[PDB]
Amino acid sequence: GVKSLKRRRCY
Amino acid sequence: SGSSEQELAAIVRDLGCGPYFLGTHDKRFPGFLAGNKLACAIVNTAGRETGGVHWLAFGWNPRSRTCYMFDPFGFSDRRLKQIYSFEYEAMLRRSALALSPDRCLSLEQSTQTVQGPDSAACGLFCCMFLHAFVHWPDRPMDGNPTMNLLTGVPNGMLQSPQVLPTLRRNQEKLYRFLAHHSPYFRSHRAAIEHATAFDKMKQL
Ligand SMILES: *C(=N)CNC(=O)CNC(=O)[C@@H](NC(=O)Cc1cc(Cl)cc(Cl)c1)[C@@H](C)O
Repeated sequence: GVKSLKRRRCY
Repeated sequence: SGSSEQELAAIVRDLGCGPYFLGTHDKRFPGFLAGNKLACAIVNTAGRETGGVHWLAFGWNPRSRTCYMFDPFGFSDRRLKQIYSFEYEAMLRRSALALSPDRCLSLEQSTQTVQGPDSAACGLFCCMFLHAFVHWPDRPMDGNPTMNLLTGVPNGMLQSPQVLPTLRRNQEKLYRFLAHHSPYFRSHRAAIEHATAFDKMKQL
């Protein structure tokens, strides 16, 4: 499959 | 030119996504708000008024509080905004506020293209990622029986000759997978294959 990037987003 | 919303809705159902599917939308898709369940959508970069431009897939895994964003081209948010005038910050805000206790979510997205630069199969690769998403929502981007069939290559290499044969093979395997699991695809195959062609943008 595809390589991926995981980012944390707080609101 | 490409895939219509009716076409994609029928394929998504054929792939076993139906119970979790939120439908097809333009850039004003609200997000995952209804409840903290396994969910997905197919979203266009443009508003309905333009007629549509590019297809994207969004998944929500409640177990990890992850929003998966699949662009067949694996562009970055900055690059989706430059090229397609598309941003989905408000969507991630409405979702994290309505579904997560800590007001935080994890945003997981591809860094690699599976699609050729001239191809019109974006809607179709999106159906395929959603098949991988609904069966393996913990590991959907790679390492599962559906996404293992495709070869992701770095996004920065998208308009290079060395990767064209890898991306063409990916398009051939996209059709083989779909013909295998989707009666809608089988019945409309000649019209779909022609309209989503690997070299379709060069033949408008
Ligand atoms: C992919 N690489 C090629 N591009 C496309 O397949 C894009 N196709 C579309 O947008 C279709 N449009 C519609 O189905 C109408 C529509 C537009 C918007 Cl913004 C949202 C929704 Cl839900 C539907 C195609 C027929 O042009």
